[PDB]
Amino acid sequence: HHWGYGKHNGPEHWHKDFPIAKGERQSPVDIDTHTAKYDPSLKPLSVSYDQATSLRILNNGHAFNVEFDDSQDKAVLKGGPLDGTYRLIQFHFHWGSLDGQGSEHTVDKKKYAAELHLVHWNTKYGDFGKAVQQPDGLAVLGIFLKVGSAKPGLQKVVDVLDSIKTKGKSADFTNFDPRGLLPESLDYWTYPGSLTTPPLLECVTWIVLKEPISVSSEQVLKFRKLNFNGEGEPEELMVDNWRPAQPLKNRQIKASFK
Ligand SMILES: [Co+2]
Repeated sequence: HHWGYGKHNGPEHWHKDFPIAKGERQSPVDIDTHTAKYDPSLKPLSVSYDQATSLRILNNGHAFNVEFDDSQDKAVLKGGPLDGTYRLIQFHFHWGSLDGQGSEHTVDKKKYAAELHLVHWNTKYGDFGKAVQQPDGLAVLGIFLKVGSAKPGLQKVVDVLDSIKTKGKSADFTNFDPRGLLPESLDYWTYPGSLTTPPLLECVTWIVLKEPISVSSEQVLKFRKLNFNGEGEPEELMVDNWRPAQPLKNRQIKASFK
């Protein structure tokens, strides 16, 4: 029926409706650190989020997205392995039912408690919908979350979750600064891949940061209180909304550091 993360509609079934699921450039992948090639030609990333405008937070039934105004070059990513400017459109997380799982990408097979995705689209394509049809249409910054100390900058997000508990609910979410979610270091790995939920389009240049951010147990606990279902439907907690690692196939992971 429609896709999700359960036993009957989970990632192992997606290929029946989205054949690209068994494509040549699917994500996520395991990052083997000893096989990643340091590339001295990669430039440092340039994150300009000082003019970011958040607008709303929404429970879409598979995660929660914070959306931004992308009508102008307000929050952009450039540099790194990218050509051109990429505008931030939304961020969302993937998390687990337990602290030892939740991330999509793994490092030397290590799974983190969660993974944040900042989604950006290539301005040369004019709109998001046109960007997904192109091999270099999106750039996703992935950041791992480990449980330890609370992350002050994530608290405003944690606190509004009660108001978007079920699928289809949304809340005004203005003035949130995504700079409070970045690690100290911008060292990263990069590879060509795809979106990790249907339609699984292979239009993404992934930028995965080496340094995780810490969140407290209580913060991640609130994520696990969300629901997959809509209001008045039987309760199914929103947990484990992560796709397992896919075959690397003909791809090289490059490192911006040694
Ligand atoms: Co994602």
